[PDB]
Amino acid sequence: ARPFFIICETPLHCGSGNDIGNVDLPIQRERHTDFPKIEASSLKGGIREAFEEADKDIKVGSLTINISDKSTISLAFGPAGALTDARILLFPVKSMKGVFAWVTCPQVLERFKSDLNLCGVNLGFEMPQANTAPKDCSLFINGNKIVLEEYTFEIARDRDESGNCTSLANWLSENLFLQFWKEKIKKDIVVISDDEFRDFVTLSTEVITRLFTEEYLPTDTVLYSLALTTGIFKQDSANEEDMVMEFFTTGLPEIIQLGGNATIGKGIARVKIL
Amino acid sequence: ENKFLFLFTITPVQSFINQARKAQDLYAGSFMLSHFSKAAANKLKMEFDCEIIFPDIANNSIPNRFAAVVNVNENEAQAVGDSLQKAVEAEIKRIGDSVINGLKINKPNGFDEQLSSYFTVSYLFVPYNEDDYKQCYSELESLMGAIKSVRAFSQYPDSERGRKCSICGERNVKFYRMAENEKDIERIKKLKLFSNDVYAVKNSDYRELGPRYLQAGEGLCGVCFTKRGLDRAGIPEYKAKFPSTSKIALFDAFKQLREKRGDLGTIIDSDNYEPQGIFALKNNKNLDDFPELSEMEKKNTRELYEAMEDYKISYSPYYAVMLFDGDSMGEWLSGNKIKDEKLKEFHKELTKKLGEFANAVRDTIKEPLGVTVYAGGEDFLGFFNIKYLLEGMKHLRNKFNELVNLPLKDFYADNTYNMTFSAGAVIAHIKTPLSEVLNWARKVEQEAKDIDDTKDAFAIAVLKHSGEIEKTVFKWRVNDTYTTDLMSKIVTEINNDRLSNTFIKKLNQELIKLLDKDGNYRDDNIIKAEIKRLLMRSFMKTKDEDEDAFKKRKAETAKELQLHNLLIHSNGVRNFLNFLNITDFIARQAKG
Amino acid sequence: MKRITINAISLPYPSMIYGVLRSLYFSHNISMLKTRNLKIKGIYLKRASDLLFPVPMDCVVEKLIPLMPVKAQCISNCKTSAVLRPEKGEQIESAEDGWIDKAAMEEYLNGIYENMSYSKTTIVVDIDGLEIPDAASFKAIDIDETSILQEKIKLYIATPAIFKKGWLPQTIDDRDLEGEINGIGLKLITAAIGRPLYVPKPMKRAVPAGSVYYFEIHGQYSNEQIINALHDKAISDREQDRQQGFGIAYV
Amino acid sequence: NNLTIQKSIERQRAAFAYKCAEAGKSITKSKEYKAYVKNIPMLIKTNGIGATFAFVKAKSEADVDKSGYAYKLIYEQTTEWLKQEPKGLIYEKLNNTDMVKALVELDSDKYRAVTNEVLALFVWLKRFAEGLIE
Ligand SMILES: [Zn+2]
Repeated sequence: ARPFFIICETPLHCGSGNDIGNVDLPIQRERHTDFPKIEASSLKGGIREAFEEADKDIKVGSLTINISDKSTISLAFGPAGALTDARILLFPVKSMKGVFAWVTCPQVLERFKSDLNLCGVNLGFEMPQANTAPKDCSLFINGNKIVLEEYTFEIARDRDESGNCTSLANWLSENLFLQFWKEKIKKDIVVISDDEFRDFVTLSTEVITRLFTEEYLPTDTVLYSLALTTGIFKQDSANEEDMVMEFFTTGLPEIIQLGGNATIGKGIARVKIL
Repeated sequence: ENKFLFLFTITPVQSFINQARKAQDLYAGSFMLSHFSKAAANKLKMEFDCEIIFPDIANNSIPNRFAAVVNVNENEAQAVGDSLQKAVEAEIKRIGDSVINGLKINKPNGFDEQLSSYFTVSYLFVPYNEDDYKQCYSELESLMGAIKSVRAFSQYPDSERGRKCSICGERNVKFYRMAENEKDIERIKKLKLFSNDVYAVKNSDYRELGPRYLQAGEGLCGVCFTKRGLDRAGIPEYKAKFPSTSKIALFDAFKQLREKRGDLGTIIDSDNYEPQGIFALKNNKNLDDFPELSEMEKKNTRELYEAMEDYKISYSPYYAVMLFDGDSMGEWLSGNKIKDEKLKEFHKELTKKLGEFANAVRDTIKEPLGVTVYAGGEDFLGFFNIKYLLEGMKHLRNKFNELVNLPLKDFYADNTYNMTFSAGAVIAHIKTPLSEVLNWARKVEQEAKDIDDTKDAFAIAVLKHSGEIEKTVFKWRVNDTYTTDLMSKIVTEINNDRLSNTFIKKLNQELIKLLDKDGNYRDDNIIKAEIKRLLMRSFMKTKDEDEDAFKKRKAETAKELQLHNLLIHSNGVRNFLNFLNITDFIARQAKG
Repeated sequence: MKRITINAISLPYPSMIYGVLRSLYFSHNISMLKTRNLKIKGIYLKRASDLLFPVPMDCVVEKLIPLMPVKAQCISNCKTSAVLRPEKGEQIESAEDGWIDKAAMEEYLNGIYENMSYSKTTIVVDIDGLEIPDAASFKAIDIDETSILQEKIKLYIATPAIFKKGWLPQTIDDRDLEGEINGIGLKLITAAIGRPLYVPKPMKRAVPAGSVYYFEIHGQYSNEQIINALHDKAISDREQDRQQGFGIAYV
Repeated sequence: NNLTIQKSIERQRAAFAYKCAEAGKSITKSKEYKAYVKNIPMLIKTNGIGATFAFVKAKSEADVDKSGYAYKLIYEQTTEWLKQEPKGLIYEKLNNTDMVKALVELDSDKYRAVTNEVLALFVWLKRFAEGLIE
């Protein structure tokens, strides 16, 4: 399989139906932890919509065709294809120094390490412990304290680059981006305690009141997913999954549209393959 | 010995009734169970010598179980049970045979093997020594509750190979209708049904079977079919036309229209218009989805829609399912809370009073209020239009208290006791499949009984689109005032443009940030001040009122809602927030 | 005895496990084209490091109370000649979805029912006679003989079973509840069965995980003969079904 | 279980704000205090915390019956909060100097943290003052 990490460019809003709470158009959430997620029935639909609309020529296996081929898309992935649910890995929160800081709990990092190991990736460093920050962090006022939103946290910086937090930051910077965002992500990555993480992702989501209130995910969010593999490209035979995954990786465009309200520019995202 | 007690029962009660897709199916299932019970009872009463204890057979909907005081020689006793079992089995077989023949359709194969293994009978005599009713009843009930543990069933035959039914998932489809997918084919039996003998018809060919008895690719078992074609079963009592779930939500609009037009009534009661259609035309759609008679049927539906749009009669797409069962019935009937030597009389008195209450409940609940699927003894189950839910709940509780509890006060061991019941209502969108609504309603009803050892509480819930619910649990009385009374008062104030609902959203936003993980903010002063401030801010001034009287209404109204008392007795803060949210939702789904 | 350990409220029936295990084998040996030695010997569902057993229905309720057998003095239509009854009268509500002492249940099997406190997520399986890749995620390990250590004895049912008559061993005869299941004879005296489950293939009715059967030693058998002829041994009616793993029984 | 740090601070802000509102209502000119507590956030927005609190100090009146006593009470109350709320950012200075003097010898980051802290306190102080005083 192949981990492909989605990053948002404009606020993303997937319809979750209706509610009798405060927000009148919430976003889909995990059924038992309230972490946001994107339904596969929408991710795959959007990717197919991108494919059915794109037009270019790729080279897979031996021959060469154009991804607009109705048969190719109809067979490879869906009319039932040889080719999960979206998960949240980073989240932005306002800070007094640095404008914004990314925060992730140890539980999400453990889930991430579990998810990657199927693909064979071996990070090689133990995930960072809770309440830690990189060596060159720029969010610290008075040394031992950071102020996210209007609250104060206590965090200890990693003395040397050998530590877990610095290694995770470096690996994320290198793998996640193919310059400013790369330079920043290696410095501003905080790891708050698990319990405090749930509060941010529940009471820190944009709510634009157009009378009723909608809800969107903040821009600059980082999400990850898994894509696994198992006529025009029939070839001698499908050598393991090397055919379908090759087609998928070759064809994946750089900009995709997800969620509703797309007529007013919402829901644009960037797709990259690990 | 020569004197014996008795207790008859039919096993499948909840699951069997739950397996329904249309309200007609649920009504038919309840009716079938009641009919078998009454058949057994009538056979016993009119042949041997005996007197019934629990259910007054004269009632309309007897429960699944009943007792009696039968006197016979012990040697012959075992025979009677066999007679009753045989009679009930024969009645079931007869009803099935009548249902198949009613439509004059050649019977498929496998019916006799899918209708004669889906029920159970049981009974447990006990010696009676006419000196301690308590001991004999306790022994009988314990033995009856233990005997049911030995569930014996017969395995399905090897012929079982099918595609289920879209109602059950445990039987072979013995019916079908050919959808639009294929114009016509015998391959449907070959591939789609994967079976040999399931009689089917073509989507275009509707002569033998009318629309009511199937739709699209709707599979049905033997029982599912028997439970829908009962209109031709030939039983006089059955009501031929039963309102559907969609129709119930239209109870108010039709009533409002009739007061303005007279001629329109003739079609309204004719049952000649598709009920779910008018909802489609509301959402800017065409009638091509549902093929109909077209003998001006679509014309009549369009006329009704145009008339209702013209008269400005707004209707909502939500309905409500409410059920309630008496609490602590086992202790009450067991004599643990009755005078030392007056249980035998108390049984008959309570049975008579419960029969009277059942008749009263049947009489009061009618259109446009709702329909009573079945109401007998303590139990109950019906549909309510969302614009009359609270009035109905209060009326039922008050009538129960006035007709069953207070009259029996003399028998109670201590005058401070009371006999009450808990209730649970779940709102849902008409599009939602009915089985999930019923199961959720049962769950909320069973949960509301767990508020405290005293019970005497009710629960309301809303079934969201995703599939989760938000509930509120409250006592029936909060300092000599029904809680539903306060809910109705708030709803009426909000609907009449006299109090904006901005004091619910603001309060939700403000008090969420202080709630712990489970939810308990235990500082009274802060919350009381917040409630007072926001409520007094929320009021509005009517164009008729002056600038001097407004300061009197603004103060008197806040003394009626009694928000502080609701908060004190709310057993939590998130419960109070959910209570307010559900009140706002109900107020929204009404006209306002 | 390679006991797999899969990762993600009801533990699926053994029928689904067979299909998943078989399907994985073919995905790596596509040339095989047109498995017969695959036999299951138990399915467990532990969300906790200790394996978890279902709560037997013979025990009724925060704590559990033990039932006892008593020949009734009533006239009824029950098939069994005896029925369970609590020793002392009280409010008896049968536990539903209860999970027996995750490891202390052995005391329950052994007869030590002192305090079966129990609650009011990964799957495990037992395999043999096949080789599969060493790695819903799943993993494969090895083990030698590990299992639940063991004139009448009960018979737990830790996995759904599919009999022939429906609720009694095919050897057992309805005439007098007499027969011999898997050589070791017996006679039926009582039972406690939960709501049957329904489970191309032909649907069947299954005894739920938690059923308890009571029997009496039919004849003269060696303690070893009986002690090993049933314990952890799949008890069913059809040999084909026995392989699939229907009827995991304890003694 | 223990409460998240995101709420252990709000549960303190609200309590302190309510106590301050009651203490204000106690005095003989509660109306003036209620009026004054509704202007400081706007002044902070328009000018800045240092100038706002210098001006507040300017109008302080010694006697407890004078219309300006409210400003002195506000000075003292907002001095108490800054000792505890920032968790030691500006505690070391207030111990031996007037608050305004300290509030002009800080860098930019401490200045912005103190500004946010004061605005967060006042959003609750004025919220309770609007209620408990009519
Ligand atoms: Zn069915």
